[PDB]
Amino acid sequence: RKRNNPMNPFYHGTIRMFSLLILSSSNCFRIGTIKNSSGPLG
Amino acid sequence: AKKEPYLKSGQVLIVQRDSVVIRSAKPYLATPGAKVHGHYREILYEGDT
Amino acid sequence: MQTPLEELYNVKVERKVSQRRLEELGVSRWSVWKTGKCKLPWDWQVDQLVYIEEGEVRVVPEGSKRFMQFLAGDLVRYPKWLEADLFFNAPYSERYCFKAYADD
Amino acid sequence: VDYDDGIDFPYDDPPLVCCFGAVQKEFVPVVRVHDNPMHPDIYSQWKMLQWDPPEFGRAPGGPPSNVAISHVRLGGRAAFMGKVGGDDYGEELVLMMNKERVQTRGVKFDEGASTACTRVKIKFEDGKMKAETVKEPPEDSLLASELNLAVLKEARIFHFNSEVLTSPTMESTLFKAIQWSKKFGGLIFFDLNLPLPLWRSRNETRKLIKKSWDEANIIEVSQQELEFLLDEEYYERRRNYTPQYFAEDFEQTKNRRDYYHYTPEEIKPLWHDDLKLLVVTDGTLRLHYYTPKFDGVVVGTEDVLITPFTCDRTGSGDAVVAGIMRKLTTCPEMFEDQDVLERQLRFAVAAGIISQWTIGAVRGFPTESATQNLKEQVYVPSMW
Amino acid sequence: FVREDYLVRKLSAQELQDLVKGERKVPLIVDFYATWCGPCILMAQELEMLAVEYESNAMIVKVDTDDEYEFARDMQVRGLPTLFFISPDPSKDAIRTEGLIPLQMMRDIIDNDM
Repeated sequence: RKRNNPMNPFYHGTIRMFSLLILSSSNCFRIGTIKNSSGPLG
Repeated sequence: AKKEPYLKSGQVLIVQRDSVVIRSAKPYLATPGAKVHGHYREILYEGDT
Repeated sequence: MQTPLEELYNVKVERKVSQRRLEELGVSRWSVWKTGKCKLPWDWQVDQLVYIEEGEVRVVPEGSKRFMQFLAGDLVRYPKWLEADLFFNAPYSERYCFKAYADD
Repeated sequence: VDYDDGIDFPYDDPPLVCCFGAVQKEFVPVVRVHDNPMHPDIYSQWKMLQWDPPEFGRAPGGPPSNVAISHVRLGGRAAFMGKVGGDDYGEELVLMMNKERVQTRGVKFDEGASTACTRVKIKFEDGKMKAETVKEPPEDSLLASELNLAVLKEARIFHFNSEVLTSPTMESTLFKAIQWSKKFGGLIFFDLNLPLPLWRSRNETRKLIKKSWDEANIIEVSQQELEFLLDEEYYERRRNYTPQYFAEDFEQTKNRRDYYHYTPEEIKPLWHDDLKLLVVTDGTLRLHYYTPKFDGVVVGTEDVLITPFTCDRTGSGDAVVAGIMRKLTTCPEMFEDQDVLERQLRFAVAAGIISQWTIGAVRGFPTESATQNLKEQVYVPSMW
Repeated sequence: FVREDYLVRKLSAQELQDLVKGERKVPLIVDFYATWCGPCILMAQELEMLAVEYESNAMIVKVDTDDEYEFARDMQVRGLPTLFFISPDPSKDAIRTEGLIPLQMMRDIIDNDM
């Protein structure tokens, strides 16, 4: 417990889990009325 | 397509309107009677059988 | 991060308490605790209401690099299960009351 | 200025080249701060910095006499213009250049001066030690009246470094030499090789070199010098960028070394009308070339780990420049033909590679047949 | 019990300051070097031999430009290797040399000009 204790304020990668792997740019790469508009209806 | 550069090996991870992101993968050819060391989706480290 | 420690740790504070609120709480009958320059680790097992009468305290939650500062005149409610380090740098005096479930 | 000098002559082949400046033994001018120092006393560890060098020291340049010696060993003909003292060290420097079959008729003796010796006074301004020059050495004291105009008339390439810009006397003498060389049709080769003082600030250096930069027809700079002259922090940030989620192309995934080829629009602040060829050297690894009509890069290589105990990069920058000068004088289509230019620049790459395999710049400068042999061994036959 | 293998001392700019301001009786030779500079390996061996030749008749020190870059530039160091020969007479001016000079040329400067 904390009270039993025996710094002074006055003074990339994407996780893939299922086991952990890191996905990043080292293993993923890219290969290259009024007018209706998308939005809320209420 | 004829007018396009050849693809690299891997799995299609992201599909967008005019591009695709690939996760790099390497295939290994195995003949009948060969033994695979590991379940599906098992993590294999570099140099592992 | 962007979120203040008081919001993250559910530390209710009522800086500049009016005398009306003090009498509604019955602070004049609360017990007294005081200290000098020291360092107090504590894990709260029940909620505690603290009215600071003199001095100031800087509260560093477990593993934190930031602190919460409470000054004389503030009424603080430390939540149950909070683990923190309390730092004092000068004479400090408070009146406290521990609150069980319901109660106040 | 007024007239000619000498008797006109059929001028034997290969065409002469003139190197202008100070003749020194060794003396690396380009000095910056490296963050990986070895033991201060055990110099047997220091060779590990020869095979993992600071980037500014990948292919260091040197004094102009290095280029002249290296040019002659590669099959050319060269003359050195400069001054030495009448003392014993002055004779040793001249005898070194005569042994290497460098013409020394352009070398003037100053019998009242000590070679490679500068008198300076030590002061204690603002609680810090500084020195100021009282008497310049003979190496930096050639006068315009002491120029050998027969050399400047015959020479087809006039070569000098930015070290002459640190001397008030040499700077005035330099621009008279350039005037004479241009009047006789010579090309001006500015091999920057910035000394220690000229690395202090971009703006002061750009003002200091602007006049000599504008007089040059051929310029060689290192990648570090070019980035310093344009913007050092922008290119460092560019090298350190890593995409957050995925690479933009498959090659970006391999995390390879950065060989960024500067666009001619980035180079535009440094381009002028009379400039025929700009070469930016990333050691011997890359030779970026820029002409008014085209630009591109020659891929090279290096192998100092093939000989870990004799490798020494000092002087390899001079061998590359000498190799460029050897091919420019004998293959003038280099300026207008891109494919020819790339093939000839591979010869300069090979000369730089061999030069890094020996301790000492002059001791290790390669011959023409050795350079041609290495070029054919390294490159596939279609690239020769 | 074991003699040290190297005689030439490496000094800070501050330490070199007090050595020059203070009173000196022997010639002071200051070497500017860097561990990445190939010619400095050759110069380091020549100065160790010069220290053996001049046991107490000269003082040989060295300064690393990786540590004292600003100090080197103010001292008019234009490249490496660079040597400063400072006389014990405060009126005489110091001699700055550039390049891998021969050992005999160092001796002549120390004997005749220092």
